[PDB]
Amino acid sequence: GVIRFQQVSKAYRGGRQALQKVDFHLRRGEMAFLGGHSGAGKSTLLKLICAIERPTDGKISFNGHDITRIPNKDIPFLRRNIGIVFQDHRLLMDRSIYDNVALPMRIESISENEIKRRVSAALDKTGLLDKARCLPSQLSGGEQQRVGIARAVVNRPTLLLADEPTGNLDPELSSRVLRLFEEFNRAGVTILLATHDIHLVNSRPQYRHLELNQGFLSEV
Amino acid sequence: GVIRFQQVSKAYRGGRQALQKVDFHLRRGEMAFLGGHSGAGKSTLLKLICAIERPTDGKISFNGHDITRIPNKDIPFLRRNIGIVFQDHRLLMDRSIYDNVALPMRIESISENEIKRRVSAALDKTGLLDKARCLPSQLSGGEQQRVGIARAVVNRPTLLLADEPTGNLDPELSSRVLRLFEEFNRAGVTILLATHDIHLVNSRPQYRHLELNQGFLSEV
Amino acid sequence: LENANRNIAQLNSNIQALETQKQQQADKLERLLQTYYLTKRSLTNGQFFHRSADEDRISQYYQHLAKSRAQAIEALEKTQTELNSNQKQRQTEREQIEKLL
Amino acid sequence: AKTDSFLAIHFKQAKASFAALWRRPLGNILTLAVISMALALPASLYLLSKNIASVAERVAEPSQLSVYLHIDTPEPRIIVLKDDLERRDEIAKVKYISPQQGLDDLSQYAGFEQAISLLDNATLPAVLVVTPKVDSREQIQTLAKALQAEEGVTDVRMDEDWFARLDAIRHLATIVVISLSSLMLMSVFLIVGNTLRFNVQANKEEIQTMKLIGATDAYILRPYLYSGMWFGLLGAVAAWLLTALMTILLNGAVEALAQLYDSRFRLIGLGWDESLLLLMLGVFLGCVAAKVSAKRHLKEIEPV
Amino acid sequence: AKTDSFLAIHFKQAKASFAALWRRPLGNILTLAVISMALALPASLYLLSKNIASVAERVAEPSQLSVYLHIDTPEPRIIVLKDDLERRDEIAKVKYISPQQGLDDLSQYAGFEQAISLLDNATLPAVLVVTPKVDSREQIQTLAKALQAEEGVTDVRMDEDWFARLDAIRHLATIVVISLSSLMLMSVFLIVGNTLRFNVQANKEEIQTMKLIGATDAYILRPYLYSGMWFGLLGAVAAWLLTALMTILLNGAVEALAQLYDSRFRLIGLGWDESLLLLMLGVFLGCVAAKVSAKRHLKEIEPV
Ligand SMILES: Nc1ncnc2c1ncn2[C@@H]1O[C@H](COP(=O)(O)OP(=O)(O)O)[C@@H](O)[C@H]1O
Ligand SMILES: Nc1ncnc2c1ncn2[C@@H]1O[C@H](COP(=O)(O)OP(=O)(O)O)[C@@H](O)[C@H]1O
Ligand SMILES: [Mg+2]
Ligand SMILES: [Mg+2]
Repeated sequence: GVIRFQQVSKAYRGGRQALQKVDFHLRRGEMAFLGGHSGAGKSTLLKLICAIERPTDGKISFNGHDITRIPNKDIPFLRRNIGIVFQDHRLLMDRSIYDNVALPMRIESISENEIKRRVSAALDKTGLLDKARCLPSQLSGGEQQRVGIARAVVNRPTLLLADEPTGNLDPELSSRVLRLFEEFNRAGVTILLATHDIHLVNSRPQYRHLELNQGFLSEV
Repeated sequence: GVIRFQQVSKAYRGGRQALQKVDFHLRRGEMAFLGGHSGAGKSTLLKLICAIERPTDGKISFNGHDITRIPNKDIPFLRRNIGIVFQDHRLLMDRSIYDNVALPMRIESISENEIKRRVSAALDKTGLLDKARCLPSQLSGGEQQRVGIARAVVNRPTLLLADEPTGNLDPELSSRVLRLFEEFNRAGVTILLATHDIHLVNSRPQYRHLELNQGFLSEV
Repeated sequence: LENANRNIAQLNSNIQALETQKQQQADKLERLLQTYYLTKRSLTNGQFFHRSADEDRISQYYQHLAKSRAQAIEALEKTQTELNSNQKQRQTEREQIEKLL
Repeated sequence: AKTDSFLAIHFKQAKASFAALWRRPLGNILTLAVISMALALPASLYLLSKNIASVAERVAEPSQLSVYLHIDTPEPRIIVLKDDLERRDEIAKVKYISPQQGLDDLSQYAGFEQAISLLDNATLPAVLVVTPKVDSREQIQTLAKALQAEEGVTDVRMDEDWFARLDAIRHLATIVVISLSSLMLMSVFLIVGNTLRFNVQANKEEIQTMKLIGATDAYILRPYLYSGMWFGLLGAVAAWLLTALMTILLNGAVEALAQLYDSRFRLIGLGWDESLLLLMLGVFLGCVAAKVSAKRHLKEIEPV
Repeated sequence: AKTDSFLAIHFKQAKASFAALWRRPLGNILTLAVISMALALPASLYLLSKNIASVAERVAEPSQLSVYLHIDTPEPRIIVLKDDLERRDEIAKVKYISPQQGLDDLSQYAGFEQAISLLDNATLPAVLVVTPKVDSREQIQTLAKALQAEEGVTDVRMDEDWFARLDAIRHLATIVVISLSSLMLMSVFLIVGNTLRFNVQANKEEIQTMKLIGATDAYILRPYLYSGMWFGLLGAVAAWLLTALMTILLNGAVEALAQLYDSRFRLIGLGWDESLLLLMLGVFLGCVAAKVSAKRHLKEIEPV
């Protein structure tokens, strides 16, 4: 599958354990919510998946390739396949929106014309094509979040990871962001959303829900 | 009163206006919620109150002293009276918790013994006396937020400003943090909480609620 | 006492020879010191590097002169010490002769 | 609410700033070493300039001419000859050195104390100094010939009088010293500022937090001032030590050179006054550089 | 997926890095000035050293061999030794100096117009000088030393660099050269490192986002390498200009001194081949310092 765990567990240096014997499987195209409490291991799970921090106990398989002991020189290639969205909508205030959204392509050293067309397509898909030449300061919060999503999804990622993307938005914009994620999933992009908002997850029961509780994953 | 506005309005350089003819009055001891939508002027209001950004149209009075054109050399004295809490719980990861909570006192160059006793009192009041010698990394999110509140309130502020203090916590810890703020208000510390969570404000109708909508303050 | 008399004569002859050598070496040292006083060549007064001269050869001359002076003073000290020791012993021999007398 | 004494806070800040240098050893050590070297080099250049100036001042004498009388010449005869020479025209002045005064001058040199004592009666010739009224070399030669033929002397000695060459060398050395000293002072002044800027940038988060609280500007500024002062003091002390270790070697080399001839020479090191001025200059430069750089970089930092 | 060629990306990075220096003119100008001065110091020192060496070589380059006979040898044997030396090959030209002639030379050296008295005729030993008939300096010196040893000559002072000796040139010059080279390396290798560390720190968020997306380390590093290379090149050019200005400044002072002496001389600037070496050194130091410091500082910056 797109990702699989085999009794993976993480123990921090202090001695506190975020994850203990967590096992779940994702099939291509599916979407998940990964609910948890104020503690739990949501952020630790999202950090583990994209290889920012290595595990200790088990093994991780992305597409049948072990990621347990991936050499540090191969991490960028793995990260190129995964798009990440954060609550903080990390954006470079100095540069323009067209530059922020184009960074993943320019990292690969792609020709300028293809970059332009692809970025225009992505911004149109997220509805920000008009303001492609403005700075992120002028945009409102929801526009900034949508720009972040576009930047994450520009490079045709196989798996899209969201870390509480709706932290800084009221429910009105929460609905719009969730609908945008649903559209991207319909396009065929696997997603693993992470949120502690029980109301939002209970709103839409179509997608399988995994609850994370004190480092244990019930998967129900 | 503890703070008063007279037709104050702010216009950004881009031409967008966060605030337009906002007028409200706070009497010592009161508490307010300052509800708003994803846009509105909650953060701009909290920035204006503590003199981080100056207004354009009206005037601001703190304790009968004009703050409209306060000279830049008097800003630190004003800020010493105001405690500020942020959603990000800005903490210095390098230093210890006892050092983080003691920074407001050391800024005034207070004797070490008084600093120790006052910091111990504050940490005991917030329930973190046990972990006064540990680093902020080891603490969980709620503990970090409580440490931030203690650091804000250590210096006996007359007015305490909170900028969505419960952004990164599930409702279970939201209740605890709100109860802590209520206890501080009972102690006699004026508070102006700011949040977009309608459920939390609707939970407790005792405190006057000010709704901020597209830069206009209904005050109802 | 008779034997000491011959030793006394030998000591007197040695003392006379030492006095002659001392006078000769004193004259030699005096003239050499006067020559040095004439040819000081102090640097701090700009007395160095005379124009158009064999600097290496003149330096060798100066070094040889200084070495000769050092040897002369060393020899003078040696001979003076020997003469003083002999005179002290000779005086003691006379004192010993007094005890015998 | 009690506040520490004015001096106590400054002393605590100075101690904390000194302790701060241990955070990053490599960068601080390298900058301190570079500061010490850049302050030592101008010191050595100035030392050489001062030595050359002293020698030039000594050589300033107007080609004074020395006359040696016979050792056995009677003292009244020497006095009469000196009076006659003074009476004679074309002689500016006459100075008479007694045999024992010359003996003392000779004994000043090392290695001569023993010989003088050993000699029963050391008798140097009476040395008389006559300063020609006209500095012309031809006049000097004519006067020397006349004195030699005066029939009351045994030898005559004349000076080199190479004033122009030494003046030109002194001018060249002055220009070189000024240029190199200016370059080194500018380099050391600018090096300090960069390190202070980097240190300020390092702790951006703490400065933001402090300014968010009602901290004053002076409180934020003081630690960097004291770090700059410590840099200056340590650099100046190291520079003084290096200057001493260099002047010892230079004195050894010059003594070896002068040993080729029978005479000896010693270098005049920097005086007690010079060291204090060096420390003052180092401290002033460090403090000013730190203040200006830190303040300029601090104006451009906003709490949020 | 179209991808740019190997050279296109490098050229774009070079142009962009050069353009980036104008974002912070003062910070990147002070560092350039410091590098220029630090590199120009040793350049000017080398220039002066080369000029004085050329003057020393130009003054005279003859070859003569001197032999000192022992004082013990009596006068009649001097003629026999002279005849024996003349008979032997490679001794075509010989000059002999009598002890009286040596005494006269010594008297002249001290400034006396006539030979000084009260020195006797045994003041100095006789000296002979032999010209080098064979161009082989080593073989000629060995043969002369062997001949002098056979004849019992006390010393054989063959002409050589007596002034250089083993005291000044052997130790002091080498120590000064090493100190100046160390100062040049440290000052350039230091300020370049600090400036690039500051630049990396100023781009913490951008580097974090770039690493998170999946950019390779080399892509992150290259812009700072090119910034350091530009720093080095511009510093070398500025140093060359500064040395040229210094030579222009000293031309008049050197002309005044050279005129007084017989040898007319003119300052000579750095050779056109030396400028290439200077630029190569500048760029090499810049690139090495940038790589090392940037990599070391970029190790400790995690994406989150
Ligand atoms: N750098 C760290 N060192 C030690 N413990 C940590 C560290 N980071 C997180 N933890 C702890 O590990 C557990 C994981 O919590 P986390 O998944 O990050 O919560 P959330 O999903 O709300 O962000 C928590 O108890 C947290 O306090
Ligand atoms: N630095 C800025 N320049 C121009 N406009 C800004 C700036 N900061 C905020 N704004 C705009 O002014 C308005 C104030 O919004 P704000 O009160 O900060 O929302 P929130 O309370 O959710 O943080 C918003 O429309 C925002 O986009
Ligand atoms: Mg989290
Ligand atoms: Mg806000």
